[PDB]
Amino acid sequence: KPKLLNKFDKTIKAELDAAEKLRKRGKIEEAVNAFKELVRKYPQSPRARYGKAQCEDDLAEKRRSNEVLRGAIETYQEVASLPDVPADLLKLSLKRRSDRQQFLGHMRGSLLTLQRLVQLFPNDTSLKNDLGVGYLLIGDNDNAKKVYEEVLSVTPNDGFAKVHYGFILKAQNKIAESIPYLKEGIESGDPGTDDGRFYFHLGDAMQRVGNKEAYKWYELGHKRGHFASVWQRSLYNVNGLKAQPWWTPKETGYTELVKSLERNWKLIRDEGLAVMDKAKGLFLPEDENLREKGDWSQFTLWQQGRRNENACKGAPKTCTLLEKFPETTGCRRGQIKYSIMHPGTHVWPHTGPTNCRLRMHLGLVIPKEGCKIRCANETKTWEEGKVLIFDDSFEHEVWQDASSFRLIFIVDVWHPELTPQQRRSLPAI
Amino acid sequence: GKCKDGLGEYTCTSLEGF
Ligand SMILES: O=C(O)CCC(=O)C(=O)O
Ligand SMILES: [Cl-]
Ligand SMILES: [Fe+3]
Repeated sequence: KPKLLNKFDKTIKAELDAAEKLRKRGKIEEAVNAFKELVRKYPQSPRARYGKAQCEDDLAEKRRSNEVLRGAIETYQEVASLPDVPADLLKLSLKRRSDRQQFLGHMRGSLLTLQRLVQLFPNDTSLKNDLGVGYLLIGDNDNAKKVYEEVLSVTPNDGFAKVHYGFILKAQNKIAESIPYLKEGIESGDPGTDDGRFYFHLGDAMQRVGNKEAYKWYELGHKRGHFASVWQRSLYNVNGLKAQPWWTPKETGYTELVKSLERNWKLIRDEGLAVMDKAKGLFLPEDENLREKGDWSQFTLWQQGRRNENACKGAPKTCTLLEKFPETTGCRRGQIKYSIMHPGTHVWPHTGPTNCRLRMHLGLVIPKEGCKIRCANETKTWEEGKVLIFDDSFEHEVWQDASSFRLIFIVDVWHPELTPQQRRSLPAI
Repeated sequence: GKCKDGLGEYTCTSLEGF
């Protein structure tokens, strides 16, 4: 189907096919030497150059080598700099270049490549959609929003653009405005719209506005394989882990950690209160748009399994205590943090990102009435000096209607059924 | 930004190649 051979390349098609046959047969080393010979003999051939890049790409996969892949990324760009490159080949080469740049985490480099593709092919709407993803990956929602507005101005029923536009609106707390874009985009069935993120945020947007249809989308997302259950909607999962909203210490196996937290809870409390009194700026407001109303801040000692040294200057005894427990300090998909919540606070129903952690709450200052936490269908309360444990990959919700502040200590642990091999290799969250 | 308590980011992990 695609036209990849320019005038000269058609005259050397037999040599180009022989080299490509070696690549398809998995003889990568012979293939790179065949294409390097073609690039030597025909230095202007775009197909030979693209063959060299594809072989380096395959070699990077075989060796799991970032350095080899960086070579491929340069050769893909070289294809585009050659004379008389067929449009189909030019697009394929730069699209793979951007894709591999993103794989390596070169998000700035990928963005430049995507911008060049849109400049070269101004009528290709899918390339503009790819550029919007480039901005989303780097955290530039404003430019991403502009891109999808450009896409929807010419192709209003592009479902890929709709779900991404709706995602951005929702992330900007434009909850009502995001629902039709997310809903119409998923319903469009366009490639790229059957994605767990869009089911996740549509249902949540509906919940925030009181739309009872929300759980019909959770059930569908579960039916389509995006969620373990309609209750447990985390998207960064290891399949097969024991799934239940509430856990006892004995069930987790981390009874030594729990005993230490409960025996020593007052020192943890006292350091948290001292920061509240003398270093209040270390408590940072929650910034994930999870509050309907109220005040909620956190003072984080560990995140992604990394100790915050300056924070531990503010709670040195607590940090010294916790350092004995790698099941939490090494949990690279969790945090260790103080969490203060004040009256008038309602945290929206929401889900954490991963089923790979369990979340412990140690009560430090708990008002007698007005504070409670729901996980799945069960609501509980904290007690000073006592640990609660829940799987925050299940939907959970918090209320603070007391007449004074509520302070807890949050300690994430690896899910106990994750092997040591999984705990060292899982990407941090 | 990072997904700490929620799942609000487009991606919650950072790509580092192989
Ligand atoms: O109650 C708090 O302080 C935080 C509740 C919550 O959403 C969580 O711990 O994941
Ligand atoms: Cl215990
Ligand atoms: Fe939460």
